[PDB]
Amino acid sequence: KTALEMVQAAGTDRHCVTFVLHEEDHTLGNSLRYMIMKNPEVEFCGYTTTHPSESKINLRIQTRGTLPAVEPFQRGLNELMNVCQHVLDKFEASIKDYKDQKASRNE
Amino acid sequence: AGILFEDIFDVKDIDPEGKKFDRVSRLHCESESFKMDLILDVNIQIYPVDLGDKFRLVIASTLYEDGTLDDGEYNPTDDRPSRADQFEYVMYGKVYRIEGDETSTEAATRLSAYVSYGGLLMRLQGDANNLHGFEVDSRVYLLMKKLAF
Amino acid sequence: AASQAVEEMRSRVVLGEFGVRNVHTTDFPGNYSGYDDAWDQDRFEKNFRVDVVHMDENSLEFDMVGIDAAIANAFRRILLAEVPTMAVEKVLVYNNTSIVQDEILAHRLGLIPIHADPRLFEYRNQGDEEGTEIDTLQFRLQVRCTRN
Amino acid sequence: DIVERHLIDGDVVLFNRQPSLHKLSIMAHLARVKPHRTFRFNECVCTPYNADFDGDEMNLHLPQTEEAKAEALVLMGTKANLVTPRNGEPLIAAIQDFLTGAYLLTLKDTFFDRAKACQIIASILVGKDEKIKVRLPPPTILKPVTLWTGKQIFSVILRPSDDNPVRANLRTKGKQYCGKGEDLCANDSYVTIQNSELMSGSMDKGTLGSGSKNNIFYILLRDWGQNEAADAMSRLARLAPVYLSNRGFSIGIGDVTPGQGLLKAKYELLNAGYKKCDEYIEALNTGKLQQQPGCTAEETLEALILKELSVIRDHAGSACLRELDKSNSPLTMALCGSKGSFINISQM
Amino acid sequence: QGRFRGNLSGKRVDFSGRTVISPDPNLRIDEVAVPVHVAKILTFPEKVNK
Amino acid sequence: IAQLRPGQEIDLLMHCVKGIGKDHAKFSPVATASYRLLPDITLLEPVEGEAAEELSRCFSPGVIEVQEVQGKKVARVANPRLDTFSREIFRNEKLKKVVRLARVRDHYIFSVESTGVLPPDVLVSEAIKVLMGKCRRFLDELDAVQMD
Amino acid sequence: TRRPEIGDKFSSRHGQKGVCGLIVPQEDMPFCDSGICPDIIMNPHGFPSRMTVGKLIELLAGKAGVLDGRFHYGTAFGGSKVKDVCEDLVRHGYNYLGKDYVTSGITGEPLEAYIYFGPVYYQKLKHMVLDKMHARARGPRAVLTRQP
RNA sequence: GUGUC
Repeated sequence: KTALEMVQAAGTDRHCVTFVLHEEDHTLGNSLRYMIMKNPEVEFCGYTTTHPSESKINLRIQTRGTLPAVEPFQRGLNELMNVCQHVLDKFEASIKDYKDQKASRNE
Repeated sequence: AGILFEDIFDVKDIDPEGKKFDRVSRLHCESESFKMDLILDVNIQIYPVDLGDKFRLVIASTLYEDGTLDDGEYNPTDDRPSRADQFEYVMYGKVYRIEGDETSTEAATRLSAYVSYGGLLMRLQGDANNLHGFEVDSRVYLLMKKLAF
Repeated sequence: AASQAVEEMRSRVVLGEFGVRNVHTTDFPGNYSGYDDAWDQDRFEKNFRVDVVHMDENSLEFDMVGIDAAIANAFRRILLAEVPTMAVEKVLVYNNTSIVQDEILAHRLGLIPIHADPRLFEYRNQGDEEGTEIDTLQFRLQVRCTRN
Repeated sequence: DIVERHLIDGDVVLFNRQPSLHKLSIMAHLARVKPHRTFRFNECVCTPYNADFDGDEMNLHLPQTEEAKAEALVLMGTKANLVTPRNGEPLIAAIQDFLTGAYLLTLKDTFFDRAKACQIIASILVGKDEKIKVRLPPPTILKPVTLWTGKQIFSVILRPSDDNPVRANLRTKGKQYCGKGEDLCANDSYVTIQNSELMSGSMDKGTLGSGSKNNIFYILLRDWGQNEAADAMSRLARLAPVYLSNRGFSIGIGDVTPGQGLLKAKYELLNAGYKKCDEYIEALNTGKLQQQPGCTAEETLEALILKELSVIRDHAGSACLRELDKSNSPLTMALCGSKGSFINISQM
Repeated sequence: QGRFRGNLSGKRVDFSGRTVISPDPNLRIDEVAVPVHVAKILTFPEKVNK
Repeated sequence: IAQLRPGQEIDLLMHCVKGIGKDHAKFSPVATASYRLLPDITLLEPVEGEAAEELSRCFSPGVIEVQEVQGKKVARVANPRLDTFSREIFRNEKLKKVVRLARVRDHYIFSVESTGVLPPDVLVSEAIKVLMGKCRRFLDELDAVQMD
Repeated sequence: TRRPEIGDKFSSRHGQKGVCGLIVPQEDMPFCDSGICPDIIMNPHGFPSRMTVGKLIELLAGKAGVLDGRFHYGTAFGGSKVKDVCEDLVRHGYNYLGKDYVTSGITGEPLEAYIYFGPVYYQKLKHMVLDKMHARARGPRAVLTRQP
């Protein structure tokens, strides 16, 4: 199967890279563009849908200077993985403590 | 020090024809060193200018004293201490429509200059020799700062 | 005086009689020339918090502090579709003697949700209609009307 | 060996309507297979066909011989046929929604940031643009906030990159020209594009509208080649609508509501009009109303009170404009000129 | 409904169709979307080169 | 489901399979998935008695409490949470400069309401894992891509 | 049995006919506060030229009725006014005329301007695209003249 | 003959 493709610009060899993601929507596009805009080494980053009856998303990444656009992608993706991991870890403990406290105060 | 123009202005009128926008307003200024009419638009939400205030206006290029002229502007990088940290309002626009005074049909020496900061208009009038540079096509940075005394 | 309205512009969102100002979320590096924000992960961990307001039989109300709209909207979007569950797909009707349509009956039966744990069941391969034991649940329905 | 295969993408296929009056009612486009079981095409080319998009069923033809496949591409070409032989005005510029979006984008009131600018120009690299580097123009106002100006977003459609040699130059006025100044206007209704970048003015029905001269795409096609006019017509249809959808444009019943200070303004007019018109009756009965035109008694009375009724409506409509807000959706559409006019506002 | 401008002028064509139109602002100026059901019926003859 | 009469019979056998809500609406595991920004009501000047009692009625009940203490009839914000935004303060322009409505853009109130298939407190915890399921599957192939 | 698709003609019972455009899933179609999604998106650009004011009044009356719980009369040269109905829409807690605070879904950001929400009686018409669709390459010909 | 553009 085809997960992701890479389209590099004719002029810029490793400065303007467009990743083509298959079978995805604006969910992973907006979170990823946020995570990459959090990075200070990125100039232009943006996702767009090819067609509403399709599932191909073009996501462009540009870095200020001479730096490949593949590293910030995985960097932001791992940072988002850690963010959701921590969000789940805190939510589980909050739910647990609230539930045990409610059960205690009820009976 | 590539200073194209610098002076101290005072606001006489502000937004005379009612109010149309919610973030931009017209400004009418005047000077004391050289007789000149300066009109520009500034953001009220960011820079809340009021009536009867004195500010300092500087039009120049090449913020950094080190470099001759640089290629691209970087937002957080501060390699060279520029003039923007000392002031409090920065714009980057270009000049166009170099025309003069048309009221005086015979000999006059009053020249005007129009600048467009990507939508916001600026009109300057004044002496011929006071305007030393101000070429037809020039990328110029505007610098404004409040002077409260 | 103006710096205060500046930090308040990005913190809270003002509501007017017509139109809403300060809508876009600006907390990225290079935007503001007074502060710096690149990741601050360890600082973000101590600023984020979750609370539970109300928890009912089939409704949960919770609160998230210190988070943007992007990941929250992603959560809300994937809560609907990407979370799988079980539902009726295929229907064999033996003898339909009534007024309702067979297609409408199948649609209304598929609209019926099922109290089952979808974690134990697998995902069906590309295609098979015979039905294995691990990825298909059988249900029977039979009723005929008689006089009293 | 002759082989007949199915319709593939990249075919010169004719698409037209049945009520043909002019010669631009039939055109040839490139075919595209899409599984939705319906005909789909761009809205900009809807004016040549004069479709209404509610009950229209258009037809489609397929050339069979290779000799005719090349003749329908050079003569009946969408890029070639953009002006009409009747007068010479460009017929394919824009429709109501795109005009309204382009007007709301450039208002000398919109202010973006570094992040939203990268998203508005993110929906513009979709086609032959993936192998093209896009540039970020220098920001105007950055001492405090480094925020972006919405008028510089619109200048990207003209010059998307550094390699594209597009240098447009237009200087004209709008439909709301206040006067008393050529480019120091009060409502900024004066467009001045220099070196393919917007300097002043807001885009209205007279600048990029269909059925008008001094048009953006028209001047772009006259100065440069015609291929650059069609590549920049679809870039606007992908930039304006998404921004308009994310901004929010709506109309309710609160928009059209009479002001309390307006009800007594027209009450005076109606009372004075009635008091003045109901006098000419007994004036004619007594024998009066000296006549300038050669006519009969009832004819002069028919037009003497006909000008008394239009004054009430005109004065009411003119006093209503000072009573409305600056965000009224019907008034906004009237100022833009997409679908509506001041007559409809004064009538509603 | 004659033979001069009814048949000779008319001469109803083949390899054609007609369908209701719908908007799609995701194509170019010279593009049009054709359903696959119609594309399967229509055929275009061409000779095989090398 | 259906209505029968004397002389009618219905017999069906349905198959239940696993699916995601993006395929069909019947595979939606949650009935309502929504959130709300935290409200904020900030007063500017001290109000008088009747103005306070009239402002208490302009809002939803239980927002602005009128404290009457021995000389004063002041208004006080106690709980702005239970307040549906109707912005009815701009109806009468008599006060018009007493309230400021805002939304704190780091506070989110999520209210999940499940149909009854699974507890709603587990749906949010599963959505977090589903969000990273793809962030991991993309890195899985990026590993092989950068391996070359 | 048929389902609505792209190319079907619908009406608004107010002289406003149109074919369907894009079929949008539920992740889009923003909710305002409670989680109510737009069932059919209407364009505000066809209102001024057509000059139809009864549509907004009917929407307002229908919303007030479904909130209160009684049918509102809308007969010609009478019925109900817009003075007693809007003051009744305040008792519940909504805005008085038409406006609500919406939160865009594709981005996750609020909308600057307010959107007009409400229930409307729509009707489905004939002339589906399923029957208004024809294509022919080589078929039968007439015996008098060899023509389609 | 009816219905739509």
